[PDB]
Amino acid sequence: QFDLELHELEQSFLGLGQLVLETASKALLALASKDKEMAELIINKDHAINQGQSAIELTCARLLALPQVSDLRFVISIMSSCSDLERMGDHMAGIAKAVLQLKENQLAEEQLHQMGKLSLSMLADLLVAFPLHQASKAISIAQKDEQIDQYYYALSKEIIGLMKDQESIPNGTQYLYIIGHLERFADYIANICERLVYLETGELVDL
Amino acid sequence: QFDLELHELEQSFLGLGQLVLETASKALLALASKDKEMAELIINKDHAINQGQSAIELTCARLLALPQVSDLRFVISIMSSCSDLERMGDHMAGIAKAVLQLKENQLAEEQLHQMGKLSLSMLADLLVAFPLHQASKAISIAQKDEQIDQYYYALSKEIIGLMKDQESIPNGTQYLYIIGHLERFADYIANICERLVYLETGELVDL
Ligand SMILES: [Zn+2]
Ligand SMILES: [Zn+2]
Ligand SMILES: [Zn+2]
Ligand SMILES: [Zn+2]
Ligand SMILES: [Zn+2]
Ligand SMILES: [Zn+2]
Repeated sequence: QFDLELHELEQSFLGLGQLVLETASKALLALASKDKEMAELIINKDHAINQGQSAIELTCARLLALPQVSDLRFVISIMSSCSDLERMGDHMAGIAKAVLQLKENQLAEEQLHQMGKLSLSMLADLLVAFPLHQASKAISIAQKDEQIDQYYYALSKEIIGLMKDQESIPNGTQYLYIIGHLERFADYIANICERLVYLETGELVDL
Repeated sequence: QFDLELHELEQSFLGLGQLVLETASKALLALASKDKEMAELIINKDHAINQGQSAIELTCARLLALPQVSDLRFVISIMSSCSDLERMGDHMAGIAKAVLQLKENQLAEEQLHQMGKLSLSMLADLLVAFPLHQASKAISIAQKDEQIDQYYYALSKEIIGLMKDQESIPNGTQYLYIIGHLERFADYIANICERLVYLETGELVDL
């Protein structure tokens, strides 16, 4: 009964995570296609992720009452992870906002698509890995953040570099935010990964 | 009794936050004075912040059992905020690690000191504001993050700019990390601020 309740709580959380995977996907499509209308719908739907988090937070908080070791680590992991997920969500709304500030006009792409693709697959991997409670799949996912950081710096060096080589900054500033939003998105995934290692291990360790 | 218990839970959390304010202060002093030994003690003491968080997380989780609206929002706020605090802590250990990678040799400072000073005072303000549960003091603190972002971009443009004007990157890369650690530190403070508005308001809103 309680085990069934926890399991149901896990499904609520994956539902939320699937919702943020979809909006991340939508955010990046709105960016590739310069779809300012799709960006606006993303911005307006962000509150449903906030709402979904509070619902989960609340059934977590009440579940503690209606009690032991691994189950305690579990409910704490859902509470902590659903929060990281709404912050992931906000950073996808952030990318949608930067898309509204884009002028075309000129100028910038494929590296960004790659940083985006690795961000998405990290979350999709996490969502499959999470129900397994496998520390090692979590750890391997977290490790791919090294690559996103490399994308982050390479793209930062390039974008601001695009002033001294030849002069563009309305869009530049916007692409700086975008890559910062992806870098943060991926950092939270890594945070959810560490929570997963804590769940199997009993100790939150830093990765 | 329960109200006294919550109050005591709040003091545990401020204790943790005072600990992270101290280590942030120590991190930045270790940076100003190039004290590689102080950096090492920061790195090794990070686990006590992890430990303090788990203790708080655990008395939170158990407190729900030993039950109403504002008190529910409260315990959820402590659980969520103590986590942001250990991530703040990790970013201060991160700065300490970058200090170990610094060569002197050359080259870079005062702008960084300023970004650092505003980061610290934001947390010190938050720690005083938190027991008041005043949404407005939280909101005013969160707003100062705009300035830290401005420091972040100005210092990023400058540091990487310091290759094309004249060529330095071991240290450059390290000062990029440092300013990224401060920028993240300050972002989590803003996150704790929003949790405070949610506590008075009943809704997590995005700032
Ligand atoms: Zn099922
Ligand atoms: Zn990262
Ligand atoms: Zn950590
Ligand atoms: Zn007291
Ligand atoms: Zn910031
Ligand atoms: Zn948010």
